[PDB]
Amino acid sequence: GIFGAIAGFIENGWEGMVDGWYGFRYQNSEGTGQAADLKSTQAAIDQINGKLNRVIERTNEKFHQIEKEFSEVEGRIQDLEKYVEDTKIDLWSYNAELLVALENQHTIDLTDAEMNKLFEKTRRQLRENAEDMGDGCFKIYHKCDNACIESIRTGTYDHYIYRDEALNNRFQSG
Amino acid sequence: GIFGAIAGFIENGWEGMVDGWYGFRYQNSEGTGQAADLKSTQAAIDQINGKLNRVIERTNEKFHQIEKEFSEVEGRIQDLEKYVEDTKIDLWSYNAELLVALENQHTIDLTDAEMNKLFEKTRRQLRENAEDMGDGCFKIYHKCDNACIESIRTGTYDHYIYRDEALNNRFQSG
Amino acid sequence: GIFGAIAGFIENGWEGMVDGWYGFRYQNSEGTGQAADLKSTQAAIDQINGKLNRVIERTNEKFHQIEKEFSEVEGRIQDLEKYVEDTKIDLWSYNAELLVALENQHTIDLTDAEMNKLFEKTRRQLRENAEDMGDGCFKIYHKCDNACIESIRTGTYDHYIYRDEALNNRFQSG
Amino acid sequence: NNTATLCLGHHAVANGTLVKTMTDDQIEVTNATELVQSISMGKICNKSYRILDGRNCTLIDAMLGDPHCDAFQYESWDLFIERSNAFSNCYPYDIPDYASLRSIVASSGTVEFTAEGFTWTGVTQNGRSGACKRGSADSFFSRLNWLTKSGSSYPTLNVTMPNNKNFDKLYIWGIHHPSSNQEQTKLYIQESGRVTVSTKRSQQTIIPNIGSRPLVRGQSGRISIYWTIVKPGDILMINSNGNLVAPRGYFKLNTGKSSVMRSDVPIDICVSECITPNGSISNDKPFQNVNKVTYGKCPKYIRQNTLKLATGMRNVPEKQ
Amino acid sequence: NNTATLCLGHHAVANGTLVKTMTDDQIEVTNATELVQSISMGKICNKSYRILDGRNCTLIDAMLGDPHCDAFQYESWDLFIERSNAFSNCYPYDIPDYASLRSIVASSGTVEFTAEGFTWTGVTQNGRSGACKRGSADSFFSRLNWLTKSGSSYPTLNVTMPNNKNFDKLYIWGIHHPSSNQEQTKLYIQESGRVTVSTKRSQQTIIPNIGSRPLVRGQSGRISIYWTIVKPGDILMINSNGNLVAPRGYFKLNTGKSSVMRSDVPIDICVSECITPNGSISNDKPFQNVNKVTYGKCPKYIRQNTLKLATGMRNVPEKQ
Amino acid sequence: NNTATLCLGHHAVANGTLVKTMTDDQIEVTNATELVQSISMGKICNKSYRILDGRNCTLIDAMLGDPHCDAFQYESWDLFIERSNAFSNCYPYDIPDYASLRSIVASSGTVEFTAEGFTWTGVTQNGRSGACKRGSADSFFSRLNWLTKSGSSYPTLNVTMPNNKNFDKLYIWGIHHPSSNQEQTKLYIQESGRVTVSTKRSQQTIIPNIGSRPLVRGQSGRISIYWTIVKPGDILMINSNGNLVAPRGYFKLNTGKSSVMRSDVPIDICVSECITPNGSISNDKPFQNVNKVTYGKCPKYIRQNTLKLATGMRNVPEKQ
Ligand SMILES: *[C@@H]1O[C@H](CO)[C@@H](O[C@@H]2O[C@H](CO)[C@@H](OC3O[C@H](CO)[C@@H](O)[C@H](O)[C@@H]3O)[C@H](O)[C@H]2NC(C)=O)[C@H](O)[C@H]1NC(C)=O
Ligand SMILES: *[C@@H]1O[C@H](CO)[C@@H](O[C@@H]2O[C@H](CO)[C@@H](OC3O[C@H](CO)[C@@H](O)[C@H](O)[C@@H]3O)[C@H](O)[C@H]2NC(C)=O)[C@H](O)[C@H]1NC(C)=O
Ligand SMILES: *[C@@H]1O[C@H](CO)[C@@H](O[C@@H]2O[C@H](CO)[C@@H](OC3O[C@H](CO)[C@@H](O)[C@H](O)[C@@H]3O)[C@H](O)[C@H]2NC(C)=O)[C@H](O)[C@H]1NC(C)=O
Ligand SMILES: *[C@@H]1O[C@H](CO)[C@@H](O[C@@H]2O[C@H](CO)[C@@H](O)[C@H](O)[C@H]2NC(C)=O)[C@H](O)[C@H]1NC(C)=O
Ligand SMILES: *[C@@H]1O[C@H](CO)[C@@H](O[C@@H]2O[C@H](CO)[C@@H](O)[C@H](O)[C@H]2NC(C)=O)[C@H](O)[C@H]1NC(C)=O
Ligand SMILES: *[C@@H]1O[C@H](CO)[C@@H](O[C@@H]2O[C@H](CO)[C@@H](O)[C@H](O)[C@H]2NC(C)=O)[C@H](O)[C@H]1NC(C)=O
Ligand SMILES: *[C@@H]1O[C@H](CO)[C@@H](O[C@@H]2O[C@H](CO)[C@@H](O)[C@H](O)[C@H]2NC(C)=O)[C@H](O)[C@H]1NC(C)=O
Ligand SMILES: *[C@@H]1O[C@H](CO)[C@@H](O[C@@H]2O[C@H](CO)[C@@H](O)[C@H](O)[C@H]2NC(C)=O)[C@H](O)[C@H]1NC(C)=O
Ligand SMILES: *[C@@H]1O[C@H](CO)[C@@H](O[C@@H]2O[C@H](CO)[C@@H](O)[C@H](O)[C@H]2NC(C)=O)[C@H](O)[C@H]1NC(C)=O
Ligand SMILES: *[C@@H]1O[C@H](CO)[C@@H](O[C@@H]2O[C@H](CO)[C@@H](O)[C@H](O)[C@H]2NC(C)=O)[C@H](O)[C@H]1NC(C)=O
Ligand SMILES: *[C@@H]1O[C@H](CO)[C@@H](O[C@@H]2O[C@H](CO)[C@@H](O)[C@H](O)[C@H]2NC(C)=O)[C@H](O)[C@H]1NC(C)=O
Ligand SMILES: *[C@@H]1O[C@H](CO)[C@@H](O[C@@H]2O[C@H](CO)[C@@H](O)[C@H](O)[C@H]2NC(C)=O)[C@H](O)[C@H]1NC(C)=O
Ligand SMILES: *[C@@H]1O[C@H](CO)[C@@H](O)[C@H](O)[C@H]1NC(C)=O
Ligand SMILES: *[C@@H]1O[C@H](CO)[C@@H](O)[C@H](O)[C@H]1NC(C)=O
Ligand SMILES: *[C@@H]1O[C@H](CO)[C@@H](O)[C@H](O)[C@H]1NC(C)=O
Repeated sequence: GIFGAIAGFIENGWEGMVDGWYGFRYQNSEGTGQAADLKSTQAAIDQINGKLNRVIERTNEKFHQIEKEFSEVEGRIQDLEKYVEDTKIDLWSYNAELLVALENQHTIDLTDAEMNKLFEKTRRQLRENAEDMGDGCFKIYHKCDNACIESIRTGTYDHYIYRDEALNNRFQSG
Repeated sequence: GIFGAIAGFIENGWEGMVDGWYGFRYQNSEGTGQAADLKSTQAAIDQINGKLNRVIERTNEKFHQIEKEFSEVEGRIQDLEKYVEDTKIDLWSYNAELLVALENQHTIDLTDAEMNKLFEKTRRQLRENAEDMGDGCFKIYHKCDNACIESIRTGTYDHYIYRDEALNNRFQSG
Repeated sequence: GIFGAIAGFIENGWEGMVDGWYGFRYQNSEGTGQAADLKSTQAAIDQINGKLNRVIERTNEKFHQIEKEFSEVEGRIQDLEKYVEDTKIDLWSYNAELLVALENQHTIDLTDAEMNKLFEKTRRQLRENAEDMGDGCFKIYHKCDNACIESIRTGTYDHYIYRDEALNNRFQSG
Repeated sequence: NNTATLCLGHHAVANGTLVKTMTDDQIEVTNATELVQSISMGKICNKSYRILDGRNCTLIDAMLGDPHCDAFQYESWDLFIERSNAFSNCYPYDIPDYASLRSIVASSGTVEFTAEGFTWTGVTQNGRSGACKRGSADSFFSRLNWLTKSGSSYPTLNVTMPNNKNFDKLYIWGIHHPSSNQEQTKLYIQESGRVTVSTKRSQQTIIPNIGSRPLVRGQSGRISIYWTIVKPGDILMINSNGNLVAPRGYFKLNTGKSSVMRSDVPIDICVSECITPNGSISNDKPFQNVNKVTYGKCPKYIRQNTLKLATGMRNVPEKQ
Repeated sequence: NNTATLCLGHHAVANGTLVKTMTDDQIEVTNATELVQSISMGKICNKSYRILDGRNCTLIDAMLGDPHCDAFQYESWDLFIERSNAFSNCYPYDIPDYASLRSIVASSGTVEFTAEGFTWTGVTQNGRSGACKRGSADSFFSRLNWLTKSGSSYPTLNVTMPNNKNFDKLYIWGIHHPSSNQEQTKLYIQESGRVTVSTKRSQQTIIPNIGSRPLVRGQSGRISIYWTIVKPGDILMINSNGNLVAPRGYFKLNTGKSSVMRSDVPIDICVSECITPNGSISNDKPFQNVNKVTYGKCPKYIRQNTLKLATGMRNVPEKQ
Repeated sequence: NNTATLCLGHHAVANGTLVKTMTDDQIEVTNATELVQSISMGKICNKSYRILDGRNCTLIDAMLGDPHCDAFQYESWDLFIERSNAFSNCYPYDIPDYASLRSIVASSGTVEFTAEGFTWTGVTQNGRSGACKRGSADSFFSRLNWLTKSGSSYPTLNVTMPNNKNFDKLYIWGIHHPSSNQEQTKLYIQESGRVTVSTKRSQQTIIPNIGSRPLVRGQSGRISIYWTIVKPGDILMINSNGNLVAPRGYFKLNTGKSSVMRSDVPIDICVSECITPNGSISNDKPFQNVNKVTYGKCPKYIRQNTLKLATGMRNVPEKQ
């Protein structure tokens, strides 16, 4: 999409991610881990259902109308009736085509957006304690056990307490 | 929207901001302040008026047409006239629905975009002298009086002269 | 557009860039240079051709229909035939208007996006070895000859080997 | 140890789906949903709508009251189905603008015939025919009244009927086109007859044509059917020198949500809210490729047979 | 002291507005504008268009020249208004395809009648009637000419009129349907009459029908009206054995931007560019829910009664 | 030396292009493409479609077989062109619903006339006329058969023709409207004639009108043309007391992709897939402002004369 996240700087998706649509994998003092992010997943899904609801189940009652197929050859009236119906169908057929085209382009971008949002959001939490590796991963420059990581996923990560440590590791030879 | 700025990492809007649609609040050696940003505000407004102009006041002269309501029961002709008008109305009704839907989705994103633009723009001025706090605020790591701040709002802020000072405060225990 | 890149923080375009639609200019130990980026250029072009293909060359066979112009004054039938054709034309005329409007707004943003993508992508390669100057240029804080630069354009730049040098130059008085 | 790594990512499936965008004809996403209804229930659901099977009868023959269409005497419907193998068994006929009259009945959505006490003195009523049997004996249309000579005279009839009801009364009448000169006289005395029907607002005078046609169930004569509406306050009037097939009353016109459709599929005990000639179809999707002919709360018909709207992100599986 | 903080943000209002997006049915924004015109001016603006009040007259009766519709002799219009309580006071009549002729006048947008010097020797002109009074005395339609016997003969008329003008001439004529045999003879000699009207390009022969109808203002006879166009170069011709109601000239057909509408609201001294049966409506919005019947430079009619297009950002007030 | 600078950017041209967006009426981009086809080829391409030049003949006159339209005897077409200066040279005529019959031929897309062996005993065949010359001598329509008296009698004809073919047969017949009483009798014996044509399914009885019209190529009499379809299994039948212009056979109705158009531009040796009155037009663009009248695989017509779709980025040249 337009954000270059999905199908972009995130090289590929995770078939192993079943908890949700977005999330983290990590590697810390306590081993390796995977986890979903609900907020973001649900933010995407809520929208698509928005779309669905709009398009699906919004039908109108129509009753007696004109004839649209004939056996006897008549001329100027049947011609008019056919062309008239013919026109309706074509016009509606175009609407339905353009619709899915629009929506889908939007759905893609919409989902790409949410991938970039969770990224930047996370980035912003880490402040000076980590560096974008450019593959959708942050190298965090301090010991960050599962509770620490949790804090990040929770949104409750306090950088001021690791800052000195992180800055240390970020800046020397060695 | 798609940028996660408005209704996102900017937690909420300011009812006190009457000068414009976007701007800054701050806290410095000389007290607290608020100010608008015209460029960005006017960039948003110019677009919406673009939209309006396109949609509003673009009417067409139409004169003698068909009848669309009848008293006598006739059959194959009146049927055709009704269905024909019936169709027009439905088709146009869909256009008007989809229109506002499209536009509004766009208007939202459009306005979200402009919020992210002014942010990044500002960020880029500050260079190494400040840090994204993740709430739409920068901690600036040096004394920045109202003239200094002004410079930022003006676009005339020269980072090279505070750099040493800022870097100092950014990096130690203490 | 919505990314603020083209017609934004990139002050203007380069008439001298004929190799492609996007790329770099630079200034290093070995002189000055210009070069295109194919990936990004081709990413944009592939899309617009997507658009074209969809809209162009998708015509439908239509044969005998109604009459749309008359010499004799008739009344209720000719009225109906005119109004009916009249309606078709108007409805289609609106579709064609809205179409180009939509597409073009999208085409602009689409191209703006790709400008931001190549920027962030590049930024991410440089990691701690450079700083966004805010005009679409990075100051790279180490000697970076044409092979080094090449590496960046190639996507093969290894920051870990200049890091110490760059960090040095980034952080002192002098 | 003294660093950690935190990687952001999104999900992906193994068996994805293709969809159209503005820039791509076929691009792969995790999921999608179909907006085109392609297949039909198979048969016609008796619910929710009041469906009526035409079987051997056309709507016009039920209106008219063709003996083999006497089952539909007291019948109304939401939708009336006409079968292809249906036919007529009564006296051969033709209507100027058959369609319009068919449509005008179908829309009103009923065949219930309120009789009126017409009088026609000096003429014998209830003409029979060897090509319109009710039971074994010779009958005619139940709702039309073939008038012929009484004794040695067919007097110029002048008969009225005021519509004092709170609605438009629909009247159905016709005229006899004889096969030969000698049937004309030997049945209506006069050598050339007339039928003027009129109201305060309008008129319609018909004159018949003598001479044989092809046989239709053994009849070279014909009976052309006409109709007339009467608005509350207005008065009906008939004037006939000869060859009139009189009416027995009126049909009442309701502003209905009724209609008629040509279908051959069986009716069954399923349920749906929309109906086509191919059968009932599912309501839920916004579009349809079954048939442009439909009734009720019903999807839009479009030329394409499938339009998948993406309901998930772009699917990007690991590359080999 | 030795740091500062700089917070970016956007505005917000207290009393916001809801709007529809592709993903939300009701989402709140700072501002919006209405694209549907729901209410009408109330009455009909005399400006900018030339409006004409029909009052007691229908357009056809002004064309015809019904005595009580003599006010509209010299009148043209952009839009002609027909009132529901209007009526006819002249000789009872009916037109085959009333609508078409109504439409053809309304579009031309005038009733100005150029007279021509027709001659009809051997027949008395200007037939009067007790059911079409001009002043107190018995008159007829001003623009139709009832021809009857002179002395003891109604000779087969053969009359022409060449259109050498630079435009199509519209001609209006009719035929008398008598109540009884004895009115036919005692007014046109012959027992059965004819009216053939024709040109180089076309024809239309009518034959009348004797026999009484219901009384309409004390008349059981009828007068059916017909018309004819004549292209420059072509010649008009009339042939009448009996029962002709002759023309006095022609109407000139202009390719007009005129029309007619059925409305009951008062006309007034406001201004607008578009007109409906509910009254004039405001022009500025692109859509409208007032009435599908409209005239002039005028918004599109749509089923929905309100469609708010957001004219500001998403409104996000401080959370409690 | 010990730093470098790396600037990102995009291209730009000197002579750009303006385009419309949702927010801008005129915004400048590097490139764009035109979606509206404004100009036409100039003339009509003989390919890919089978085009047929009408020249001096209208379609109806070729159907009928007007002597000067004998070139089109054996001709079929995809599209038939009618020229404005074309005309008729045979006996003056008029058709009730000319259009419908024109349309019904044009759609079938052929004039090839299968003859049938009709018999009409007691009447002379092949009536001639001084206003319908084939060569130098007096002829009539090639495909219509003017029947008149033989000796001192015109017997009531009763003739049939069963359609046992695998398709609907189209039949074309007419009736003579004489100028005076004495032509009627001196050509058909009887003083008033009739033409009933009928099948199992339908009928159509015509009665002619005596009396002179304007001269058209020296004829004050007229010939009104009618038609009839016959479904496989059904039987044709004609009954005529007098004034019948009989048929010589039938046209075969094909479900065609054919049509007819009114154009004045020359036909030429170019190629295209779509045709308008202004000439052939280029196919490739999705829209068109040439003419709402078109044939074949052909762009949509729209009111606007240019709609540029941007095919490149926003053009931002260096500012002075
Ligand atoms: C006018 O002409 C047509 C045909 O020229 C006449 O139609 C004939 O009518 C016959 C009865 O009068 C009828 O012949 C019959 O043959 C079939 C055999 O299967 C049986 O159904 C009966 O025996 C039936 O009587 C046909 O319909 C037809 N004859 C033929 C040989 O096709 C029509 O009567 C004539 N009408 C007149 C003169 O008034
Ligand atoms: C054919 O039949 C109809 C009805 O059977 C006849 O209509 C009658 O005509 C009457 C005048 O001839 C008229 O009766 C009148 O009564 C009202 C009372 O308010 C007054 O308006 C007058 O006195 C008027 O004369 C009615 O219209 C009607 N009679 C009734 C009782 O309904 C018609 O004349 C007949 N026409 C023939 C035989 O040619
Ligand atoms: C009924 O009346 C019309 C007109 O009143 C008659 O039309 C006339 O017919 C004439 C021939 O009968 C014909 O006059 C002629 O003059 C031109 C001179 O250029 C030449 O073409 C011939 O000499 C031609 O004969 C006109 O068409 C017309 N006369 C005039 C003076 O306009 C019509 O015959 C009458 N029909 C009846 C009584 O049956
Ligand atoms: C992927 O899409 C399919 C259908 O295209 C979804 O299947 C259904 O889920 C919806 C969700 O409300 C139900 O209403 C239907 O009953 C299901 N239909 C069918 C045909 O299976 C499926 O939910 C989607 N997968 C997800 C969301 O994981
Ligand atoms: C409706 O009409 C049909 C067709 O005539 C009747 O069918 C009978 O049964 C067989 C097979 O369906 C037909 O071949 C015969 O023509 C009919 N039988 C006889 C003895 O004539 C059918 O019975 C009728 N059904 C109803 C409900 O009216
Ligand atoms: C649904 O049934 C309709 C008939 O009600 C089908 O239409 C006919 O089918 C043939 C294909 O065999 C087509 O050529 C025509 O469209 C129709 N012909 C006739 C003579 O009616 C239709 O194809 C069916 N469609 C679906 C999706 O079931
Ligand atoms: C919010 O929207 C309202 C109307 O929906 C705006 O009110 C008007 O402003 C426009 C601006 O040109 C004027 O043309 C109209 O005269 C006003 N109409 C009404 C009904 O008040 C209002 O401007 C918007 N608020 C802003 C921009 O702050
Ligand atoms: C138009 O016709 C009306 C209806 O007849 C005339 O109305 C008169 O006044 C009262 C109340 O409006 C009616 O009840 C009467 O029928 C009429 N009065 C009389 C004495 O007959 C009205 O005068 C006419 N106006 C114009 C301008 O023609
Ligand atoms: C505008 O007036 C029209 C009449 O010109 C109204 O239409 C009628 O109103 C009733 C509602 O009472 C509806 O049932 C029908 O649509 C109409 N009936 C008849 C007999 O004409 C219409 O409702 C009015 N609409 C507005 C917005 O004022
Ligand atoms: C700019 O647009 C023009 C036309 O609007 C392009 O010119 C053509 O290029 C297409 C590319 O396939 C060809 O199909 C046509 O033959 C050309 N048409 C004309 C009229 O020149 C041009 O390619 C575009 N410029 C670019 C892409 O640099
Ligand atoms: C078709 O008819 C035209 C028009 O009558 C014929 O034109 C001939 O030549 C000149 C100039 O075109 C006309 O003014 C004359 O009317 C005609 N000449 C003569 C001697 O009468 C043309 O010849 C005809 N062409 C075809 C192919 O039928
Ligand atoms: C194409 O030709 C058509 C005729 O086939 C033109 O239509 C006529 O042209 C005049 C302008 O001079 C217009 O007023 C009418 O639309 C038409 N009038 C008549 C009497 O036919 C049309 O303008 C031409 N358009 C182009 C793009 O070539
Ligand atoms: C996907 O589909 C393939 C082929 O239809 C099938 O063999 C396989 O089991 C499926 N596997 C999934 C969904 O993982
Ligand atoms: C908003 O509206 C409320 C309720 O209608 C009203 O009481 C209040 O004064 C308004 N206040 C604003 C716009 O600040
Ligand atoms: C652009 O167009 C101008 C004016 O038409 C012309 O003089 C010039 O040579 C062109 N230059 C370009 C494309 O560089």
